[PDB]
Amino acid sequence: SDKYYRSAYMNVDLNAVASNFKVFSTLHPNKTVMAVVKANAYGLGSVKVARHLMENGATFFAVATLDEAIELRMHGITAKILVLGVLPAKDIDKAIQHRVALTVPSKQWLKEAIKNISGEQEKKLWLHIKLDTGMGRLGIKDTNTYQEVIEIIQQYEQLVFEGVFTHFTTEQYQRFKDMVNEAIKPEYIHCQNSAGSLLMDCQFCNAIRPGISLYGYYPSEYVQQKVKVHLKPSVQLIANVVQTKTLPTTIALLPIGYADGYLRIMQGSFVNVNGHQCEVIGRVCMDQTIVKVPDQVKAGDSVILIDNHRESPQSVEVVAEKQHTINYEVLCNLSRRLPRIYHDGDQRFVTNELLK
Amino acid sequence: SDKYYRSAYMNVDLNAVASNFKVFSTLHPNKTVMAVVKANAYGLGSVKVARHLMENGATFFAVATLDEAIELRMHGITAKILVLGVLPAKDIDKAIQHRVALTVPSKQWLKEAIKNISGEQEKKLWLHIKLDTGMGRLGIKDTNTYQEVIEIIQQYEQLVFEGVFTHFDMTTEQYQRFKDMVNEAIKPEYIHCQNSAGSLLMDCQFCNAIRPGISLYGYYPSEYVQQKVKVHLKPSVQLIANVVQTKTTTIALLPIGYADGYLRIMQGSFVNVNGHQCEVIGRVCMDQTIVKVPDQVKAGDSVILIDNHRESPQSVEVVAEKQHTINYEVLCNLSRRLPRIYHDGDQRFVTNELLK
Ligand SMILES: *Cc1c(COP(=O)(O)O)cnc(C)c1O
Ligand SMILES: *Cc1c(COP(=O)(O)O)cnc(C)c1O
Repeated sequence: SDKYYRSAYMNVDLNAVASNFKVFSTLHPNKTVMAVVKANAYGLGSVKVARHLMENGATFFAVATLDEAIELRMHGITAKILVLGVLPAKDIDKAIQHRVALTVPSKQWLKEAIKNISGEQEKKLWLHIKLDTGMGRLGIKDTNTYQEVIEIIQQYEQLVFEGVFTHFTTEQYQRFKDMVNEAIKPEYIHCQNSAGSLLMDCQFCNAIRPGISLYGYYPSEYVQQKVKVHLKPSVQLIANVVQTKTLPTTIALLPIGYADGYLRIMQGSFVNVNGHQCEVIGRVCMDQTIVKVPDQVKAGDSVILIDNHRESPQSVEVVAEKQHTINYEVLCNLSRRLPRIYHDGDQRFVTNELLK
Repeated sequence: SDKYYRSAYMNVDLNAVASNFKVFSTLHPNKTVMAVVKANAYGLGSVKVARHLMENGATFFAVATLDEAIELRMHGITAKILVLGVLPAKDIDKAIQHRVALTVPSKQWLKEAIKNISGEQEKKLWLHIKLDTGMGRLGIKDTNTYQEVIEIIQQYEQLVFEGVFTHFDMTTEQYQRFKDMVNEAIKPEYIHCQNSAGSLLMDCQFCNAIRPGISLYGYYPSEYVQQKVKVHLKPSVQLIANVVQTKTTTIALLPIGYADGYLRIMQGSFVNVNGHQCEVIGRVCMDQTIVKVPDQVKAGDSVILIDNHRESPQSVEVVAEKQHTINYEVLCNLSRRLPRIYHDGDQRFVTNELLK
């Protein structure tokens, strides 16, 4: 769709994303798969990912913020959408207006949300209650308070107790069941992320929340080792040589740098130039990376910096190890400046945020 | 202008940027100040920054890529624009069509570019030749090739040899090398070698344009430059979030995380919660950050993560030290998900990429 004018880009394999989504629905054929497309689908492009997943049966998405929900709605996503973070109470009408479900983290928040609803928006307010079941970050910890909140919701016909959830293990899961069994059960009961949806069946819940594994990565090497399914990595990060120089070794200049999310710490990494592992030398610049190459490498040759294979020296996890971080952040680092080139069979289309 | 629905954002002070720009033109009254707004003006937002700079006399911008240049043209920018990186030769008509000047890094590139020009685009191709004066990076290192490239340009009425440039005891040799190469051929209209450091520290009688980048935004390229200069620079960026929930030692939850550019390494940093220095504890998550806070801290309290002062424990340089990187990268890391709230006098307007 969009044009692009620099030879540096991500390939995003939508067939891989659909195939990983199908792993989850195949393994839990009686659960709603709430696809987590927060943070711009972990760097891949939430609008195009969410649209593709809807074309592959997805009916419920989760995002981190209301902006992320609205962005989906504005681009024709009609699926159910849950915001996982805490909406500012003043913005309540906007969530009601765009048919966006919200997370209830506390009784205080719910009381404030109610006070901010005017008569202007009159559609249902869909609510999922977040229980803190030990972990200790966002959510309601006491059963009594859980009951109070349900009672407040039932007071208002505009408010819907659509769901209840938590986030992680065995003891915590038991705590979740104990809290939830102390009250009427809502339509959606969910506690599993990617790891949970791969490791545990959890028959008590009727919906799951796979995030990173939809895009083809395990949340940890333990999960990768423990669970004997196959995920398809969806991302390649590619750049073409723009100039070669001899300075007894040839070097190649790539039009990509830390402003694209190829961080300075990548210096000393190896990248893939037509089959050859080539070291990244000298400082990674804002817009340029230098690679030590064999003498036959010329301007126009493609370089794989991130490859769509788990067992690869350019894999996301190896990139994460170089960055002293986790695969999640490597992907989130990839910046707006990179066109995303979506592959769906032999169909190819491009998002380029700079020309929107 | 734009609305936003999460209490995390950047304040961008356009008055500070205009003031820093004025520092450069005051230091160099006889030089064109080619304001570098590449990489979305180092995270500030290239459109809003370039528009503001044009309103304050700026007539020439430099960007990294043609996409960045067309982005400016699409938003009313009429100034000259130079692309500093290497355009794919097949896209040459697009640069010509949009009156964007291009960098010549090599003879080979130039011949490829000329081949791709359509008989039907007949506006000028404005060219700046990049010289490699000792860095062994982008551009022409040999005087004979430089002359050969000029002579090729002279053969085509459609092409203009508009400029020649390079990029920097180390730098004394390079400067002499630049003067020597340029003196061996006809001089073009624009001669330029100085970045922010070069512009703050050197005269360069020979050049007639400068290319300040990071210092336009209020940051020194190094402590050494900060110490040696007699000017003041005004930092232009704050990074702010509000507490969304507190839990009892009181902890505070912030709606910002590593997907926003506040990377996992920020764990153990201190932030400013209404005047109190407070430690980032536990893991920094994709969308959420946990801070140890005084008992009096409540939902809604504002927190400075990056402050607009050089001598602050939340300064961009301190943040860079925590990230084991440089100030440039800290800025570049700040993701599309954060609204930019522009300040210009008492005027305030918001850019929110997700709702664009
Ligand atoms: C991010 C998130 C998920 C998804 O986690 P992954 O490890 O990426 O699968 C699930 N639930 C909540 C509440 C989240 O915030
Ligand atoms: C980025 C850049 C500059 C400006 O560098 P700063 O240190 O940010 O001033 C100057 N010239 C070229 C070619 C650049 O790429």
